[PDB]
Amino acid sequence: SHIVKIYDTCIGCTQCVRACPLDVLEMVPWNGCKANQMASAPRTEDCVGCKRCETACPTDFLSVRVYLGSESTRSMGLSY
Amino acid sequence: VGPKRGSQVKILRPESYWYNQTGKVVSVDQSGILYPVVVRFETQNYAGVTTNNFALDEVQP
Amino acid sequence: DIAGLTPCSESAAYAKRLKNEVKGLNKRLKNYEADSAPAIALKATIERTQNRFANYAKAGLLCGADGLPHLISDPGLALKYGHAGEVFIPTFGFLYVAGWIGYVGRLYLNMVKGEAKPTEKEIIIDVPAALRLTWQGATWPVQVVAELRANTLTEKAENITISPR
Amino acid sequence: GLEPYLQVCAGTATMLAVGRFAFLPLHRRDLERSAATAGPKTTGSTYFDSLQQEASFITSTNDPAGFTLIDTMAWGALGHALGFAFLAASSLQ
Amino acid sequence: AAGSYPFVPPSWAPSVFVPLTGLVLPAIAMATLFVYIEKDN
Amino acid sequence: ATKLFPKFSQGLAQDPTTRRIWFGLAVAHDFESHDGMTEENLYQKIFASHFGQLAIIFLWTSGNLFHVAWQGNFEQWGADPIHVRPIAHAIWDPHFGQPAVEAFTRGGASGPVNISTSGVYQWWYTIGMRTNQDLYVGSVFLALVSAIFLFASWLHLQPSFTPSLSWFKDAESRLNHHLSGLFGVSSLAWTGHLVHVAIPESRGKHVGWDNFLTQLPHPQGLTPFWTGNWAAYAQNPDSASHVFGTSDGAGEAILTFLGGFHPQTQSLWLTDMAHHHLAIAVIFIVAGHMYRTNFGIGHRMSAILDAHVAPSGRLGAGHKGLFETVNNSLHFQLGLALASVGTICSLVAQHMYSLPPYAFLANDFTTQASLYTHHQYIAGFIMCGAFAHGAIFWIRDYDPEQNKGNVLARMLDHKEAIISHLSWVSLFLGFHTLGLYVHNDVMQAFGTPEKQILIEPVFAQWIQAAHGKAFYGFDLLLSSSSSSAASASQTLWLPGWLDAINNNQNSLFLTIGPGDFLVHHAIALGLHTTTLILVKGALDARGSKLMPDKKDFGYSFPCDGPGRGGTCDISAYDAFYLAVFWMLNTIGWVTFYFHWKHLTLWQGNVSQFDESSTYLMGWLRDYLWLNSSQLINGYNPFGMNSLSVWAWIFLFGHLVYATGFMFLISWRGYWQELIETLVWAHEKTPLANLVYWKDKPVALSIVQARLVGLTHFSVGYVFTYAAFLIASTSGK
Amino acid sequence: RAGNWLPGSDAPAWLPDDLPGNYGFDPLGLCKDPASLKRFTESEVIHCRWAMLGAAGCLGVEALGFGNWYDAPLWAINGGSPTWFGISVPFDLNTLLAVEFVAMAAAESRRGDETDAAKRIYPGGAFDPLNFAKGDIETLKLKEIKNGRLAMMACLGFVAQHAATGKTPLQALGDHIGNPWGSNFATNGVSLPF
Ligand code: CLA
Ligand code: CLA
Ligand code: CLA
Ligand code: CLA
Ligand SMILES: CC1=C[C@H](O)CC(C)(C)[C@H]1/C=C/C(C)=C/C=C/C(C)=C/C=C/C=C(C)/C=C/C=C(C)/C=C/C1=C(C)C[C@H](O)CC1(C)C
Ligand SMILES: CC1=C[C@H](O)CC(C)(C)[C@H]1/C=C/C(C)=C/C=C/C(C)=C/C=C/C=C(C)/C=C/C=C(C)/C=C/C1=C(C)C[C@H](O)CC1(C)C
Ligand SMILES: CC1=C(/C=C/C(C)=C\C=C\C(C)=C/C=C/C=C(C)\C=C\C=C(C)\C=C\C2=C(C)C[C@@H](O)CC2(C)C)C(C)(C)CCC1
Ligand SMILES: CC1=C(/C=C/C(C)=C/C=C/C(C)=C/C=C/C=C(C)/C=C/C=C(C)/C=C/C2=C(C)CCCC2(C)C)C(C)(C)CCC1
Ligand SMILES: CC1=C(/C=C/C(C)=C\C=C\C(C)=C\C=C\C=C(C)\C=C\C=C(C)/C=C/C2=C(C)CCCC2(C)C)C(C)(C)CCC1
Ligand SMILES: CCCCCCCCCCCCO[C@@H]1O[C@H](CO)[C@@H](O[C@H]2O[C@H](CO)[C@@H](O)[C@H](O)[C@H]2O)[C@H](O)[C@H]1O
Ligand code: SF4
Ligand SMILES: [Ca+2]
Repeated sequence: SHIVKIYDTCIGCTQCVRACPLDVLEMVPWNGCKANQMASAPRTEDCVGCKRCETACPTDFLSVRVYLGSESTRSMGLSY
Repeated sequence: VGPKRGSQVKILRPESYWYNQTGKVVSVDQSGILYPVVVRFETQNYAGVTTNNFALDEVQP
Repeated sequence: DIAGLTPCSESAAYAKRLKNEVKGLNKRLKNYEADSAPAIALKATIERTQNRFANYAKAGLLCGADGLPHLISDPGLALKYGHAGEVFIPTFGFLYVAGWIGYVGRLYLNMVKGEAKPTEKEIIIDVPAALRLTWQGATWPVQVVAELRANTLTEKAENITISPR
Repeated sequence: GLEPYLQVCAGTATMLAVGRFAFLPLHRRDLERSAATAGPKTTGSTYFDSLQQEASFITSTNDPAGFTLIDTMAWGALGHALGFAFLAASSLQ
Repeated sequence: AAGSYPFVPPSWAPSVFVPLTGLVLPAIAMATLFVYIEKDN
Repeated sequence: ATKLFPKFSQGLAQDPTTRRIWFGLAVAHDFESHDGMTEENLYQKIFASHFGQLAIIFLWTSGNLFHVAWQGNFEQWGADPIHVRPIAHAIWDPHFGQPAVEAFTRGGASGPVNISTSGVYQWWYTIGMRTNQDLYVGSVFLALVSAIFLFASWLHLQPSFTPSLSWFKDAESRLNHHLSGLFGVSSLAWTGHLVHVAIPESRGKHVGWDNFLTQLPHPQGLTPFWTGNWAAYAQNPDSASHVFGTSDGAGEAILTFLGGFHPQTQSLWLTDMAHHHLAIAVIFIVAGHMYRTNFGIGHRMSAILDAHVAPSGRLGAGHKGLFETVNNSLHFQLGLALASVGTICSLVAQHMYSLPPYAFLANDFTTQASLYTHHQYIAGFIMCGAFAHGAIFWIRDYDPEQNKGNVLARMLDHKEAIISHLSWVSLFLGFHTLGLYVHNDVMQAFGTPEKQILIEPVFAQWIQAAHGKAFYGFDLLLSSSSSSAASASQTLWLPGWLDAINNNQNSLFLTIGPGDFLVHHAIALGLHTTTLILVKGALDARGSKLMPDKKDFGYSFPCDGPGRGGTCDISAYDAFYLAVFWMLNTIGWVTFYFHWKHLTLWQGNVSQFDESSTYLMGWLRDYLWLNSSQLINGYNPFGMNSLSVWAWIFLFGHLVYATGFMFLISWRGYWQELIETLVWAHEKTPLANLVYWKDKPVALSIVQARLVGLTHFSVGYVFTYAAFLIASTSGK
Repeated sequence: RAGNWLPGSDAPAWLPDDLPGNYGFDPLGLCKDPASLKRFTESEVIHCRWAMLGAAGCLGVEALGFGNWYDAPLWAINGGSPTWFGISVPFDLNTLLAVEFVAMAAAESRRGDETDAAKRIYPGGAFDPLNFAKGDIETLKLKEIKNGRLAMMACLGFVAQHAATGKTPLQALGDHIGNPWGSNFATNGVSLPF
């Protein structure tokens, strides 16, 4: 399964969440941003590695990072 | 707290597209927000974003 | 002389290359009436050839057994033996225009930088100011050096963004 | 006379003598700073890697100034290549 | 086992080695590996 | 469920797709990544793997000797090496038709055979081999050596014989032993073969294992060596009337410095080759006694590296803190090794065409051409690996805090300077080198050859005159006898070097014209560009404005997504992948220049190259098109000849090359969706639905297809050229 | 200091004022590093002393009348004998080379081994028998360094003139005095390009 990590450089925009195609990210409460929100990645077992969230991360570099690793039927998105 | 609104500060963040480059301080959240200094840039990163919230230590007037 | 390169004036192959090349055009002139534009043209090509195949030798162009003029690059060889017109002298000529073009370009770039929206004066070029900076590059070498001996030609290393190592 | 003995003997003698009283102290000083200061100690421990570990017979010479057997086989080796480069050079070249 | 060198191959060696190496040998290797590659864990 | 194929990678082992089978073969010799890998275990595994490669090399060599002896014409070729064609092996093709069986019977045989272009014959003759027994004995010997190394791979992997990491990190000693024993005692040992077997055999006198302990290599014996009168071994050299393998013109010298080449063999003299190995052996042994071991006298490498810091501080901390960097990084060392081996692999090709080191090597044009091209290409692949492993070092094993201010860390500091300056040189070479080819082509098309620009390579001609080339008329150094260098060597190799260099029937310093000037600058463009691609990837291996966390993403990763415009081919694996193409392009130009310069030399039409090469059109019609006339006619509607295999391979190369394009032009997606439709059809098809796949069929990985297409592309470029280089040189 | 290499210039602060012979000449800043400055200073005096001996010997062998500086190691090649002041010395290049090696191998190592960085360039003692240092040594040191910089340059001149003019130092001098404008580096062929 791919590894998704949310760094402290998160602004709680929720854009990466509204971008995940397989419900892998969610918005949990935090205190280091004025939006009092920090995206978490509860179900990285459904991550396909599309990296759509990164294309939706507006912070310098990338607060959300998808490290493509092991590949499974879900990770490879195989309906076979 | 933070560089005066409108002040141009040299970005010190290493992984910043605007490193060694200057930008105007749009605002500085006076709370305990990790990165409070909002800095705007005429140039835009590869993504297309032209702004970013940098920490007080990441900015040098 | 130089590297076994005989002067084209003393190059027999160079002479044959003339004889055979003008014969190949004096055989295409026969299949045409004496006054036809086809023939006026082939006679100009024969005259132009006979002038070039002589302007070259008169310039002391050393050529090998092939009979094709060769050029000398070494400044010492080119200068010492009067072969400066080839490569040597031409070298500076390009360098002057090259630096002229580059200097004028940077002059304009650094003027539009600052000016309002500098990005919209690169697409819709300001032809007036672009025409006031072209001649300024005539004495570019004088101005470029004055900038080296004043530390203004380059930028400080602590103001240029660099990729993470 | 002028047989191989003259050339080989002279070379060996000169190098050994120059390396027993002249460069011997510099040789020792260079060995120390090199192996103790900038260079550290090798063969930390474990395994039959004691082969890389220093021997002992080399560090057993009553010879004053500590001219070890390796030093005698060192300067002498340099000397046996001068005796044979001088004789050989006169042979032809 | 004749002349000088006693290991000079017979004239029929090519008519055996070439067929075996390229048809028989490979089949065994491919089949054996196939089973290992698909071997369950 | 989980499979066992990828034992090292449990992720691949648990992979439900077919990618597990493909990657399992790739990530196989990357132990550093294997599940549960310790540094010591890694070194022990690599050390044993080395033995395995050494077993293959000796087993490979033994096979060549065996087939040359069992199915060859060595004795016949040795009798007439300028008429008989060396036979590599026999063609037992159960598919050959009768005309194929007839046409491939050549070089004196009773069945279809393959002539050899490896040049083993010329080499084995020069070294003393004369009969088929010599080959059989050698093959058995090398086969035994291969068996020994194979046992050693097992022995050094079984507890109590597995070297500790400390032994693997014992550099001072390893270098000392290799330089004195592996390099030196193996050169003096070779002089011992030459002086005792090769030289006597070349003078017609069997000194084999039966009489070597009783045959004096020199008439005087070891007396001159002991008495110091070493000169006695350099008296009575073989006369020009000497015939290799015959006492005719034979002399008595064992070690000399004649220089040049033997008249009949047209190859370096054996005595001069004996004294060379003796001289180099002495240097290697003395050089071996340098680093410190377990006695005392010696140099600690760390001290030398740390003591070399420029006092002006221009190089920062200099080489201080670099010993650990090299000793604790197996990619840094491998890169240096590949760089050194690669460069020397090229020296072998550039010094073996000019100075044939084997008897009757020059005579065999096809061998010469196929040997230059072999090494020059192998060298190029090795060089790509050098930079490749260097980039891996930057990411997998570089500590930015330990290397702080050292020459290695102050390189990334000016990484842009190095990369950008390599860009300017490449553009300058490219814009001009090509512009003066199109300009000449235009003049050729407009029938104005005189107008074409032909710059003279004066700088190279002077280096040639310095060595003694007189054609140019510059009278410089050796060219001027009244000189110091010329007079000094006049009593040694000089008398010969000139005779040989001033003979135009060989390849010692061949006359260069303006055609060579353009191609030489084109070769430079390839060297600089290929370098720029690899250097850029190495410097940006773990850093870049687009991907500042490249080190976190490893070395081989497809892309970072369509984000930031495009991250396609952003991994430092893709600087290698791309550099390979430029490497093939560069070597292509060099091996095409060799072949044409020499085909024109051998056909006697040197003016052909001296003129057609100036313009590019000449390179295609006069070289590729003209020479391809025979190869393509290997099999025509009227019959077939012995060049049929090369014609078939020539086309085969094009096929593999074109197939490589699909994997590079097309990308993973159209194929994936297509595979989905295929999966559906099979599951629905009756009588076929019964049989099913154990592994889910998936399209080739993004990086995988890059290497698969590149392997097809490379294989083509090699087979297509190997066919030309051999069938055009042999056809004449 | 001792003066200014370029009347008007300043700085060379890296070069201390006490340094015997400080005229300020260090354009390429080769003495900035203190360590390098120490070695360069000691080497200069060592070079000066050797240079002064060489220049005197090069002119002496010619002035007294026994040959020239260049044609002196000719005997070892031509196949003759050594000759000091005419007196044939009974040695051969081989024995001379060996005598020199051991002699220099000991004296030079002895000087280098001494670690004072003030007595490694100015040992005095046995090296100052007449004890001339007493009473004032700085001026003598300046004369030693100044006369030596003259000798180091001269020794280069002899080699250069022999390389181009192909004449002995004393003979070349006479040639210049003879026709000054017509016997210079310029009228020689190698010095100037045109
Ligand atoms: C771009 C690189 C380059 C290269 C590869 C060369 C190469 C060469 N140059 Mg040269 N040169 C260059 C740049 C270069 N030059 C530049 C930029 C200048 C302007 C300052 C000169 C000015 C120059 C002169 C005046 C002369 C050469 C000469 C030569 C040739 C012999 C001189 C020598 O030994 O070294 C290279 C020398 C230099 C780079 C400049 C120093 C001038 C040389 C040392 C004087 C030698 C004179 C003597 C006749 C040379 C003997 C050559 C031999 C065949 C007899 C040689 C093939 C000589 C020649 O062959 O012309 C007749 C010579 O006279 N060059
Ligand atoms: C003011 C215009 C300008 C100037 C001064 C330069 C200057 C330079 N360029 Mg560059 N370049 C330019 C435009 C310019 N470039 C443009 C428009 C492109 C896109 C095609 C490039 C693409 C380019 C590349 C790929 C590279 C350079 C490189 C370089 C450096 C190597 C020197 C050289 O040989 O030039 C090289 C110039 C070129 C290769 C192409 C540009 C040539 C154009 C015709 C000149 C620009 C004229 C401009 C339109 C005039 C504007 C006038 C104004 C009134 C409108 C150099 C400092 C090299 C480098 O980075 O060195 C490390 C290099 O790799 N340039
Ligand atoms: C005298 C002592 C000695 C000797 C002879 C060797 C020899 C060797 N060691 Mg070794 N080693 C030693 C001591 C020694 N070692 C010690 C004390 C240590 C402890 C630190 C080590 C630790 C060590 C390690 C960790 C490894 C080796 C390895 C090797 C092998 C290198 C592979 C190779 O093929 O090189 C052969 C190279 C040459 C014979 C000479 C090079 C000449 C160049 C390459 C080309 C010359 C060609 C010539 C000009 C023309 C040829 C024409 C024709 C014949 C084709 C090699 C045979 C490696 C190995 O195991 O490989 C199996 C390796 O992993 N050694
Ligand atoms: C015939 C095919 C071909 C050609 C001609 C080139 C040419 C080039 N490649 Mg390249 N390459 C190729 C195939 C090719 N490649 C393939 C198949 C691959 C594998 C994917 C690569 C991968 C590759 C990499 C990784 C790199 C290159 C680089 C380069 C450049 C090297 C620097 C140079 O020489 O500048 C010389 C410039 C020229 C020769 C251009 C000539 C001047 C032009 C044509 C005239 C101007 C236009 C003209 C007036 C009219 C045309 C336009 C008009 C219609 C408007 C060069 C231009 C390097 C690079 O980018 O440079 C920094 C580099 O990094 N290549
Ligand atoms: C200051 C500066 C600063 C900046 O920074 C840079 C710059 C400018 C570069 C610098 C400069 C420097 C310099 C000038 C140097 C010089 C050197 C020299 C010349 C030496 C000599 C040196 C020289 C010398 C020693 C000499 C020696 C000699 C001798 C021993 C002896 C000889 C001889 C004689 C008697 C005679 C006889 O018959 C022979 C003989 C025997 C042979
Ligand atoms: C220690 C002691 C102690 C005690 O107590 C005391 C005492 C004894 C006193 C002391 C000692 C001391 C000493 C030894 C000294 C030495 C000196 C010298 C020799 C110098 C030279 C010195 C020398 C020198 C300068 C040199 C110079 C030269 C010159 C200028 C020039 C020349 C020339 C030339 C180029 C060329 C021309 O054509 C000629 C001429 C012109 C001629
Ligand atoms: C004599 C000569 C040649 C000799 C060449 C030789 C021996 C050495 C050449 C060194 C060369 C050509 C260049 C070294 C350049 C190094 C540096 C640091 C110079 C960089 C130039 C810069 C930064 C200037 C850029 C410009 C500025 C700032 C403004 C405008 O001027 C435009 C521009 C871009 C030019 C040969 C090849 C024989 C052939 C015959 C002419
Ligand atoms: C005890 C003592 C002493 C001393 C003595 C002696 C006598 C010493 C010496 C010793 C020695 C005596 C040493 C030596 C060493 C050497 C070596 C150990 C080696 C040798 C050889 C060589 C090195 C050679 C090599 C080679 C060869 C083999 C061949 C050819 C080439 C060559 C030559 C290179 C005295 C008396 C003072 C006193 C006190 C006591
Ligand atoms: C086979 C072959 C090959 C290979 C080779 C190799 C890789 C190795 C070998 C090796 C060898 C096979 C060697 C030999 C050896 C022998 C010996 C080595 C013996 C000797 C004897 C004696 C009697 C001597 C002794 C001694 C010494 C040792 C020291 C000093 C002293 C003395 C002199 C006493 C080739 C490929 C080329 C080809 C052909 C085939
Ligand atoms: C025609 C003859 C030409 C000259 C031939 C001789 C060349 C010069 C000698 C080369 C070998 C030098 O060998 C050695 O060098 C080192 C380096 O300074 C000297 O070392 C000496 O000075 C260094 C300076 O840092 C000190 O650290 C060291 O303690 C001291 O002994 C030795 O005293 C000398 O024995
Ligand atoms: S097209 Fe392929 S290589 Fe390019 S960014 Fe998308 S997934 Fe990556
Ligand atoms: Ca034999």
